[PDB]
Amino acid sequence: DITTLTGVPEEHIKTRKVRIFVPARNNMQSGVNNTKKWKMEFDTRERWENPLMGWSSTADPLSNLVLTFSTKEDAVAFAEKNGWSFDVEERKVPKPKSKSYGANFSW
Amino acid sequence: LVGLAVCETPHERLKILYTKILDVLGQIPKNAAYRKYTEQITNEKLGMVKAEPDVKKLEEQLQGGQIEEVILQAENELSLARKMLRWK
Amino acid sequence: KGGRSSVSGIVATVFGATGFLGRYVVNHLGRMGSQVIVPYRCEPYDTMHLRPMGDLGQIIFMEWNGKDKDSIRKVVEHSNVVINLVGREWETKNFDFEDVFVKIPHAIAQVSKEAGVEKLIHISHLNADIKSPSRYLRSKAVGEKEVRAAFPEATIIKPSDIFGREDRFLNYFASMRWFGGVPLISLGKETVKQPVYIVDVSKGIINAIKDPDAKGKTFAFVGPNRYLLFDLVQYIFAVAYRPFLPYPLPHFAYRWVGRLFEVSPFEPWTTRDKVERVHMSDMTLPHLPGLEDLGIQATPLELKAIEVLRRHRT
Amino acid sequence: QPVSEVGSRVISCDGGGGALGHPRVYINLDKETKTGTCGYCGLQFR
Amino acid sequence: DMNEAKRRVRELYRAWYREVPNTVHLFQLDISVKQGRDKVREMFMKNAHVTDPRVVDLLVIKGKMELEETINVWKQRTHIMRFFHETEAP
Amino acid sequence: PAAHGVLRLVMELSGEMVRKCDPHIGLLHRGTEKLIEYKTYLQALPYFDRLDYVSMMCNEQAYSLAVEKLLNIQPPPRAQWIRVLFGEITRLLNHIMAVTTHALDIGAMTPFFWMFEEREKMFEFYERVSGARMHAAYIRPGGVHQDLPLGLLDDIYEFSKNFSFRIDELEEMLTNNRIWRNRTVDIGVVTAEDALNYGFSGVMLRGSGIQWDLRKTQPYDVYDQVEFDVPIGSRGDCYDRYLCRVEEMRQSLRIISQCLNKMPPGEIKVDDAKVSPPKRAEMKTSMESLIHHFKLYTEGYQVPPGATYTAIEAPKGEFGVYLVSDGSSRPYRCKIKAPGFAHLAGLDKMSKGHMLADVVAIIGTQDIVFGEVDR
Amino acid sequence: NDVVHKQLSAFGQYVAEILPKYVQQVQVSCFNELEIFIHPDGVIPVLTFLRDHTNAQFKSLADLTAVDVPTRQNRFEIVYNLLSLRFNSRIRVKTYTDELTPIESSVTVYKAANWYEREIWDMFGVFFANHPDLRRILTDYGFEGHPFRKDFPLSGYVELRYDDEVKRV
Ligand SMILES: NC(=O)C1=CN([C@@H]2O[C@H](COP(=O)(O)OP(=O)(O)OC[C@H]3O[C@@H](n4cnc5c(N)ncnc54)[C@H](OP(=O)(O)O)[C@@H]3O)[C@@H](O)[C@H]2O)C=CC1
Repeated sequence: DITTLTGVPEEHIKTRKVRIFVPARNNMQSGVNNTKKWKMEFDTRERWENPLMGWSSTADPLSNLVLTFSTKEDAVAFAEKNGWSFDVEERKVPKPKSKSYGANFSW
Repeated sequence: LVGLAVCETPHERLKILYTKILDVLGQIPKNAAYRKYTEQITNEKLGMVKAEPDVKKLEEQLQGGQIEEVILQAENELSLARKMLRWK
Repeated sequence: KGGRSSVSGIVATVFGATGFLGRYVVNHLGRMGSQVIVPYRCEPYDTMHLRPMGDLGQIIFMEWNGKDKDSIRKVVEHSNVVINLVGREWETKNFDFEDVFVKIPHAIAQVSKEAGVEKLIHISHLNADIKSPSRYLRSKAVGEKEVRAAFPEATIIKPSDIFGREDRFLNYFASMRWFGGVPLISLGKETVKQPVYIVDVSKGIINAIKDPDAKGKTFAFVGPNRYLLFDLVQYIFAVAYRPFLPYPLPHFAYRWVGRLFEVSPFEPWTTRDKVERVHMSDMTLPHLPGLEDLGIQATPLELKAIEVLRRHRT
Repeated sequence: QPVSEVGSRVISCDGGGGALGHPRVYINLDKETKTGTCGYCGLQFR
Repeated sequence: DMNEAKRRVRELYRAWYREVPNTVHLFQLDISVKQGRDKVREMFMKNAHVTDPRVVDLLVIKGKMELEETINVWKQRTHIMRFFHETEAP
Repeated sequence: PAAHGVLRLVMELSGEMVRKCDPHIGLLHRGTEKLIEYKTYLQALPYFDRLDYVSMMCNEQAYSLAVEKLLNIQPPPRAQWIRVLFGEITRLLNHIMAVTTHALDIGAMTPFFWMFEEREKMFEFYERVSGARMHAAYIRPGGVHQDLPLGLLDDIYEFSKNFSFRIDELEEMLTNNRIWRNRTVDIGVVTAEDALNYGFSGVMLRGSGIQWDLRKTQPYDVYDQVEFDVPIGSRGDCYDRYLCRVEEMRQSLRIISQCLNKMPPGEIKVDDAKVSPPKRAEMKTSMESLIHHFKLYTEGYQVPPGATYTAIEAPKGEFGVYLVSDGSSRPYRCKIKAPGFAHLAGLDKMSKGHMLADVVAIIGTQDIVFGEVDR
Repeated sequence: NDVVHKQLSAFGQYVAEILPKYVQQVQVSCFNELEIFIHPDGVIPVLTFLRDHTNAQFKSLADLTAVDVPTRQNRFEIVYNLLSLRFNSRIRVKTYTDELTPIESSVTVYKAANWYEREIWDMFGVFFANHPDLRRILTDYGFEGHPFRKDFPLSGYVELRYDDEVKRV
């Protein structure tokens, strides 16, 4: 634990959680590249609206933060070094599937 | 060079240079290749030292502008060797 | 989260915030991020330092006059709450001393009615209870009773002189040194007083909007200790380190002095009205709704006079 | 604006001029039941 | 090991504590002279459960620099009054 | 005024001698490198103007080199000639500002006004080609932005021929002005090797007489094809550095001639549309053009993952970019060497025991700019 | 050019043999930039020789960069550029470091690195041993948390503002 070393206010090592996962493919895309490699998104908090101009004014210190990884164990251990609450999720690689142009012409 | 200080008759001082070199590195076990290369060039350069009593073409021979500095380069190598075996 | 960027439902209208009030109240509104519509009578320049307190679009100065009816209809026109403050101690000519405590709160009250203003609030000194000395206690009693007669559900402030370093009070007796002595009508227990203070009073006012219960109740704001005036001034020069000369005085002559000093065209250091502000002690009644009822506890003057008066120090 | 009409078929609308208007686009006119409004220009055709 | 580092921190408390009245004097801070001391004790309670080997000495490294600054009149009234969070809404 | 608006050199002075100056930078640490990481390459470029802002072009050139190596791509030659040309006009800008304000710090007052007329005439050029008086985000990783207008080069010619009288007259007010000599001639000398240990760069080296210079040494552009004389100093006193400033001005003024005389026709952005956005006449009338336009501005170009350190002869010293493409279109880390940073580090060694005015002059010989130090 | 790639290659081999108690690998970036690795304990001895002649008269640090990466057993990854003058060429040694292990300062070896120790200390957690004076620069006073930690929001956790009731920012 390195909580004292980081200047981070207690609130945000406490009352919020990281949410490790390998990101899903954008489904509009047929691409696969961005899918791989663990990342460490935090939970969303409140974000209201600017009384003037209608801007999405926001309070939380660290909403936009996000971090890539090569391995999940490294990620969990990472947050543990930070003393972080976490929600590890499985890599969900698609099952391989059989394909056949001629099966379309059975009968 | 502004810090560089003129030193007449380098040659003597040079002989003290290469001799202090070979001596202080003389403790190197044949193991590490450092003794090999560093002696290799050292003895070559020194061979030029004896070979070249004149200075004006001498620094056309050491391939280094102002031999007057490179004597201090060798001076750096002396403390270098002073470190080489502390490093074992 | 409450904060400089935070919205809140407030749309306060604070007349005359240009003075000792209510830069503090506008501040504590501002740390909330609550919108404010402070309107200027005077000149933009003096108002300028009000600007930082807000957050871009928050603070909104508006030109107005207390005399024109619609002019006050202007700044109330979208205000959710309106909060009167206006009141010069020494009677200006063109603003006769009465209207300032009568007409203006009146138009404010009835316009507060017509605009359907969600809350109205108003200030009057604890000694506003009618007394022969001093026309301010009485005129303010008249506008007090008037707004109460016109906007009855309004809560009414009763602060017996707030304590602030800038304060027009503590600084004043601090500055009485400049003449030489300190004019006491007869020293000692001739009168005795208490001070609410600038931050405690401010926090209390906005808390009063934070209090559902603070409806028509007439809130009153009183210092923790009943300091005797003689020992008080003794503490004043005890912190200002200036030489301390009590100056005993027959009561009439001091008023001869006030009449002497009302003469100046500008803003006189003293006035006979202020002369009657001097010697009359605050009443000790606690039963009225007040500061602690808001849940705020008063900050003692004893730790806070120093910052207030250090500028007077040699 | 009046609706421009051409007896041909497909036409190209650049929004007026070359390299100062919207990207060149061809508005089809397969259906005479409707006008051919330009994607960017907003100018109808038939 | 621990304890060897705890003495360090006690030394640090001595330094801070004794220095504090000088801080209130020189900086013209109007905080109650006690309050700074108490607040010091509190800040010392803030990490009063840290238990790692090296992390605590590292904590006194980061603890030196601050008294290092207040003694050199580095930082200021604003900067040192900052700890009391006094403007915050409850 | 001598603190350049953003320095807090606290110092424990004696009766009037300094005993140790104690610089405290970071008074203008705007926090750049953190910001750069979140923005794609093309969107990061302006930060560099915002760095050594007196020398706005050379920073851009430093970056565009830093990417082109990673990107393995070479600008069409004309672009390189512009890049060197404005590299040089900027060379003159920084030297003008340096010699001048260094004079103003010691009260010369006048030469200032005589020169900023000219410097304004140079901003008329940034004005003319870039559309901004300065901070001309004009150099591109792909080469250069818009081509420069036809009416320009004669205009540069007409100025450049007459500038030399101005610099010369300056020199008549300074170099002989023995009051100025006495104030700056025995300060603040640095040992030629000791410079190297501290990693002093550019003029601060040459003042102590060491030969080194990156344009001659590791040339990066058409400097292969320009000829100019680097002016070595000797004593290492502020005075020699000053003469180096002036003489380097004249030499740049030599470079301008050659670049004007060999300025080939051809394109200026690189042909590779994958990196350089299509010209407007084209993107509006063919599909691929519009698409690469679109993606170059949306996502931006990717770079192969990698790391590098480029450095070029910025007027104050070598300017150094270390950056690491992750392969994504957002560079991962972009440490920015600031030549001034090392200098200012070396200052307190260079300035012990000197009179308090002399430390003021010696800050100026360091010709530092704090915006670059705080990065 | 092939040539430079050759010379740097062979020279990398050259140093690789001269002192291999610690050179993990001497990769040459194909665009002519050599860069050997170092065991973190080994920083001083390598750099020391790196000034010391054989050919490695690489005087003057160009910089002391501190690349961060959240993964890896030790996240922070320090880097040293170097320049040799007479043979005009640049190399780039580099190491690695725990969040908590105190690697030694390298100020004595390259001379002009005093400022950098302070930099990386206040832009990161990493500590340099035998450094005369680490302290904050490029920050406010208090401020606390190191930036550039690859995490840590750019907007930080704080803001100053002037407040009239207390008359102070
Ligand atoms: N300790 C204290 O001071 C105490 C005060 N109170 C009461 O609370 C209120 C707040 O006190 P404080 O703010 O210190 O007094 P101030 O004089 O500081 O505030 C009054 C402000 O209102 C303005 N104002 C009011 N009416 C008019 C008008 N008709 N035309 C132009 N300007 C006007 C004044 O002049 P302008 O805005 O034009 O500059 C001034 O800026 C006072 O009314 C006072 O009676 C009660 C108890 C204790």
